[PDB]
Amino acid sequence: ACFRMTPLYNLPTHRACNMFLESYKAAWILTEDHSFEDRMIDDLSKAGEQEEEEEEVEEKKPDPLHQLVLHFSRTALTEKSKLDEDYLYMAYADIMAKSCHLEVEVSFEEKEMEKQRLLYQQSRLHTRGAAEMVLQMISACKGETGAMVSSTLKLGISILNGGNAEVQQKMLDYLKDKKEVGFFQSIQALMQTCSVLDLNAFERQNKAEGLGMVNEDGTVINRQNGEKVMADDEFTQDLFRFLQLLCEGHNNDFQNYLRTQTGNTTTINIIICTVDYLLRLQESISDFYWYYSGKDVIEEQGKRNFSKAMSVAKQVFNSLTEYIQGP
Amino acid sequence: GVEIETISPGDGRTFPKKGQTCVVHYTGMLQNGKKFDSSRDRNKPFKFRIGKQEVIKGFEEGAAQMSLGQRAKLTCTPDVAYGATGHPGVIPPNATLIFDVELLNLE
Amino acid sequence: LVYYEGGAVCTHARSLWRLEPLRISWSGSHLRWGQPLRIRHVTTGRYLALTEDQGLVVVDACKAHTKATSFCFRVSKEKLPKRDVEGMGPPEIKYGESLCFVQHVASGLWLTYAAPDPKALRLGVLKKKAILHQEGHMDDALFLTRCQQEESQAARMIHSTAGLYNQFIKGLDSFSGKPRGSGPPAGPALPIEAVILSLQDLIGYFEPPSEELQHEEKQSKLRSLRNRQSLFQEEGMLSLVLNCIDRLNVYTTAAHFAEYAGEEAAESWKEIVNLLYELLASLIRGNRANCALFSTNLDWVVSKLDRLEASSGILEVLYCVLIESPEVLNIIQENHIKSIISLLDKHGRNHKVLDVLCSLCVCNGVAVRSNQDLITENLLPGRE
Amino acid sequence: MDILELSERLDLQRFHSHTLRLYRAVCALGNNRVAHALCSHVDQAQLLHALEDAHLPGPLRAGYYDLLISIHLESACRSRRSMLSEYIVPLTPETRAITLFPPGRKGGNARRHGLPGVGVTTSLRPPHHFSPPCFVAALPAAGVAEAPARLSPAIPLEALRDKALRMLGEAVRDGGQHARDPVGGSVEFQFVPVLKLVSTLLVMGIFGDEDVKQILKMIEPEVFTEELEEGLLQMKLPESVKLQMCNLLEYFCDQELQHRVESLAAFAERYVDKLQANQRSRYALLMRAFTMSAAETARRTREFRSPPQEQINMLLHFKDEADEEDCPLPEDIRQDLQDFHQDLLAHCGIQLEKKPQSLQELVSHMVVRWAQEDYVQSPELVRAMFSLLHRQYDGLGELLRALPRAYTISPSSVEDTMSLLECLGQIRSLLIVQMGPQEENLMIQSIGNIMNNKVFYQHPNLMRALGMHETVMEVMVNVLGGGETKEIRFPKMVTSCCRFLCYFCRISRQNQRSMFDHLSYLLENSGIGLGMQGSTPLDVAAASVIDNNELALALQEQDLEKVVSYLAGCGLQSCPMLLAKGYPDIGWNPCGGERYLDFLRFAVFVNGESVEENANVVVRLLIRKPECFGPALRGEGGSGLLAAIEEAIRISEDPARDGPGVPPEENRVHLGHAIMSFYAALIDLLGRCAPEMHLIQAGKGEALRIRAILRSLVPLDDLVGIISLPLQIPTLGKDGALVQPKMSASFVPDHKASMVLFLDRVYGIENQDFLLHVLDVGFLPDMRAAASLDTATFSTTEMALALNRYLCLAVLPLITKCAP
Repeated sequence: ACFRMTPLYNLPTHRACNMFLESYKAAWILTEDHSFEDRMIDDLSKAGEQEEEEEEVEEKKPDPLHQLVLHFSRTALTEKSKLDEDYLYMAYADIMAKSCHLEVEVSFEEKEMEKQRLLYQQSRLHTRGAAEMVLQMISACKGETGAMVSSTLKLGISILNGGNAEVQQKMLDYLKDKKEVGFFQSIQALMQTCSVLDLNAFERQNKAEGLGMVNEDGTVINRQNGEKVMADDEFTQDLFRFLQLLCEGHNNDFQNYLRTQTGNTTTINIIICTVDYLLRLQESISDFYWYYSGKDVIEEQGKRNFSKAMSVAKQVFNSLTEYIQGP
Repeated sequence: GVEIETISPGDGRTFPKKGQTCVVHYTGMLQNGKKFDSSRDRNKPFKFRIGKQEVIKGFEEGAAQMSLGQRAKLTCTPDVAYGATGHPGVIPPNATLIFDVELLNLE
Repeated sequence: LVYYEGGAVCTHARSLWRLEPLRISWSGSHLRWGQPLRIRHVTTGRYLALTEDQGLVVVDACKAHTKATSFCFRVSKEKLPKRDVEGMGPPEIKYGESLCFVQHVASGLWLTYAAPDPKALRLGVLKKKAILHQEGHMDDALFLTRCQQEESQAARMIHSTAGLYNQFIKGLDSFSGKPRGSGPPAGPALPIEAVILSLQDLIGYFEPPSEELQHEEKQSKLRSLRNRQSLFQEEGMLSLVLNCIDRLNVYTTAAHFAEYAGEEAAESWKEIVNLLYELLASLIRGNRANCALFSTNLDWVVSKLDRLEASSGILEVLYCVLIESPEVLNIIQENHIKSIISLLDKHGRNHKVLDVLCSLCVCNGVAVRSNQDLITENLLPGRE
Repeated sequence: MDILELSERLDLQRFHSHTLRLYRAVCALGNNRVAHALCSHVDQAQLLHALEDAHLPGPLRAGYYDLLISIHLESACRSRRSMLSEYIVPLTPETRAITLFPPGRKGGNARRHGLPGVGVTTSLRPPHHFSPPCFVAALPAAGVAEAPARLSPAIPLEALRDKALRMLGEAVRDGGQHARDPVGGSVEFQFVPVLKLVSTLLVMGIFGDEDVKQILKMIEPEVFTEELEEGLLQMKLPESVKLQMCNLLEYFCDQELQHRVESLAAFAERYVDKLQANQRSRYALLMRAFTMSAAETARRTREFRSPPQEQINMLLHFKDEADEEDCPLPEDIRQDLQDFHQDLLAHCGIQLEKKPQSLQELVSHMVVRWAQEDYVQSPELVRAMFSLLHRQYDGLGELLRALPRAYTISPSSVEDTMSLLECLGQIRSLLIVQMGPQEENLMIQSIGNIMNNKVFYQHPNLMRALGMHETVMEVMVNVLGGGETKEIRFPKMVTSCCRFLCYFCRISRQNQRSMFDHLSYLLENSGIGLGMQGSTPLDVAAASVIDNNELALALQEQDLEKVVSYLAGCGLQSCPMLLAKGYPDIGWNPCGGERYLDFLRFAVFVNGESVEENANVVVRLLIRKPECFGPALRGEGGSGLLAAIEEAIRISEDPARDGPGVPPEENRVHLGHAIMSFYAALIDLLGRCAPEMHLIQAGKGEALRIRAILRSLVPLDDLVGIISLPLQIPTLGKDGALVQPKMSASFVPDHKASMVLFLDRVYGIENQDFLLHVLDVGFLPDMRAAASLDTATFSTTEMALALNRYLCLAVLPLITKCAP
């Protein structure tokens, strides 16, 4: 067909315009960079021209960022069977998460500058209830995997990078005084829904690429659609990274809290559940070995599977290290 | 069964014939005296195509008798009106209607 | 019959057991393995027992002779009562850990799920009947989990309340016929004062939280209210009160009630029917599940709409049902619409009826054009 | 009495204000039939006077504005509002004239922003439809649920928009004086009801270009200058009014987004023409390249040998300037594209002072000022303002999320598109109303109009962007939910939606692939519909995966788990729907089992070659749950498959057990035919689950094990006996009466074709003696039976056609294979 088929200039104008539109957005709009998070949170963190009366009331008026966080805490504390997807909360959580990190022998004194700037940049958020908000959204999701809980985990990590002591203390205080079991029940359900390597799915993927089928409006060659083996690998990674950051810095107060909940009516052993996921992962890897035992060379997709599976095993082992260090 | 009483006579020589639409301002009232429909509130003449039976029968065959420029009062029985089925949520079943019709012009 | 049931059944009140030892003093001392203690189901007030003709069942407290009803908790399955300590005791058994095996002390048997499973359990949920097996299987160890004070208190409330209303019901239908005339009542006096006090207690128990409360505190009180209401309905208190209205409604007036139960019971008839309607409204207000229970017997409440002794109470019950369950709306017929409109014609211009009519058109943002057509067909054209 | 007396007679004020609520309740959510009726109770003059009455109380004033909106405006506003999320831009000269910035002299990179909502928009929106109220018109002879759908009652909009503009102008100037007697009793009661009407007229597009300029001046007089009068953003409004103001700014921001999309489509129109011309001229120049070039011409002819999508991709692949060499475009064209990119980013406020100077800085400034002025209490107000703020900051993101719903069509297809959008709006309007007979015929003809529309075939991509299948899905699912246990009401509409969905699947693979994602959604709703006859919700799933490799491979194991569990229930419990019709009771459902089986048949057999992974999963599930095979093949206490067949044949030929006997119901179930057809489907499924012959030649372990299982489950001899079974043949006689059997209640050739397939694929034919033994008892009577039927009389009969298909598709190719 390709030697004889229709050139570009013979297409209908409207169809050609449609191709131009999708090509333009994929090549010039998605590729475009626009860093607006810093100038968003900068504006939202100013309460100006309200100090003329210099009133002494403790609450004063919350600045716009605090009001926004209070609103999202309110919609997370409301009683609802299922957590609906709020596209604006997903956008504001992503904006807040991207507005903290902002990221060859660096001198130890100037090394201390970027960290001590990061602590301030986190302190712009966690002093305004974002730490409690993250815990509430985690408890509210009831263990239902999705981009809603994923953006909450990403925000929690963005405010927990470097093992912030204040954030870990505020989070421990909120869980200890609230004494609710929804948080650890949702964490346990989330961890039990994490996926492992699947040989049957991999073989289906291999045969699917064996077909190499093509579409009609032009042609895509070797399409890069969603992989069906360890699709949620990124979500499992930053779930354990969130758990690791919680125990980072040898926080023995919270390390005992994960193992057992004194205040709560029901105790959930996160350490044991982490082990049980680790076993499910190594079972997958061990059963992935025997498929390549006969073969001598490991192909590209099998490489990319091992790369993501081992990166997940790394995050699990680091979390298990943090659970016991201190000791 | 229809009864027509003149309220104010008009011309009396030009009668509505088939072919020309009839342009009216009516004011329908229920028999108890509670007004239910009118055209002056909507402030637009009600032009209806006579002979094609798109309006209620009583109104249609009562408009034929009265002439141009005449304000006439009708009294439509339920048989020549909506009857037992009535109009849903507007006219009660088996009701006699009264209309304050005025044919201001034929086109 | 005891079962190893699963699912959402043991978030209810029917799965709550109270460990009642054999010692009066220091009855709340720390549990030690292998010491005698009874088992009591709080909502029913019955004790675990090994009877001769049905094995492991629950027996009434009147016939718990402490031989068939005692039990012990043991860490292992090897064959093993110690001396009582006048103190707090040694902390041995823990909550959520320390797997326990329950062994009957007089017989030495062990609790176990029954192996046979008939055609019903071939497809239905496995309600594994518990049998006190002579040796027992391997994985029959039990965890122990605490229940919150709200649930334990509520559970005891159903057990007391059920007895007080079952006794009230039996007294009520005892004089169902038999006109008294000018003599004494039929039998034992009705617990009118006790029932009235219990109703006023439950109404305040189920009062909706105030609007001035902060959102965080308010939602937690909603959770407490919904959970308590569901526990009562699941334990059958809602059915029991429905029978109470059913028995009371057969008499048209207080004097007519006096002719069958006595003049002293005539004064409290109006009060006790208002309180029942308020309790029913509180039991169903806000619950999708409890409001859904009226979809089968919706004519029961609509038929009472013309009673004059309690008109606002039943109207409130109807309003609570309609505002919450859309599935009730699809059951609405022309009979019901012509009945609700009659209240506007008979009881005066009560705007809450218009609120009920508004709730009949749209429920949860979904229109019901059958009800919209009936309402505009029956209410509007008359113009009266 | 005077209606103004209700400002003191509060007893009747509550009743009347609730009465107006009841009026909006009955005519709520597009009930235009009732909305016409209400025009008799409240006339247009009554409404307009109550609009103007400054002494009316608060609740009555807001009730009367909301009643006017509910009766006259809400149905059209809602239907339009749904269509504002899609941008179908026809290619017309006026569309070409659209540009990002107005022609001016401010700056080359960016002139001043044009006034939002002011200009020309070429996006398709269907026009409004209104019917003037006339209560003396004759009653239609069309019965209920068959008459054409009622339209909203009419009202003069030119006068209504003039009155609204005058009213808001009065309120704006009244608020500046700060009188002690605000209209209606409060500032909220003066401004919220009027702003609702203004917002509704903006959404319906009533206001013209001049009127929008007036509204922009009244909102903010100095920011919106083109080249006490205090603007609405500086009057210290309460929270309730601010919500309507946020809705106003939301509308203008949507207008700006639509302006950007239309400008982009215009630049697409011009740039495609220049790109087509340049690529054609370069192609012509390449045709003469053979006289001065060499073997490097493969690169320059790569484009013309590559399909167009990536031709544009590599043509445009010069953004970062590090890959200009691959791009063959001249610099003048490249500059043109980067020129439109620069002002597009400038328009979206990327990068090129109390004065905001435009909407984007205006909204962000006033939203932040509102937030820091007081602790905002209304959650909806907070959500509205922070959504506005997020859009202004992420100006490019909302555009990026708006392109997938953008589309361009030929100017000659607009009049067909309008009819399509009108029918889609009818379907969308059914998502908020409980289904009834009236709406049922509304959408059966709406769907039929879509089938009759040629755009539905010409542009499958556009139907996917509009989400037509999604809406039809939700409409079907709601009805399936209604009566989900007793009986599914309105089957005629359900089989029309399912028929439409199947026709949607057959248009293209992308439509099929999009339909595939809802497989699990369809399966759990398909557990009850099989009583309904025709196109079931399961048939949608079957056509969603029909004859496609990657979809069949991607079919999840748990979906088959759900299907086999449903099949087990069919083979374990009786059908209550069959029970209620007086049918004799058997402990399992054959028809439901068959309808699950033929779906599994479609799942494990693609393009004539069995899918090994799904075949193995299916047979492993079936062996793990033996009740799926039925009462026979159960082992203990169960007879053989053959004994189940002669038992069913006797039941089929013996009435008073084949059914109630009191098609007679034109869809009549026959237990005799049902049992045989269930077993035929079970055998045919196992036959297509059998491994391919080349796997057996390769001697794979799993292929041998699976075929060993199928051999153990179904013995060969019983297969040959059922092939050997006789068939009721039509007989000639009775003065030429061609007497034929009831093939809906008897043994059919397709049951044998299902048996033959299993014999062909599992056991096969290896030796001559067994081949002839299968022939002389099982096939040879069938060929002689069809030999007799082939004549001037019986050839066109149904049994003869069945035998023709059975031989030519099940027996004769097998004989041709086994010729040596």
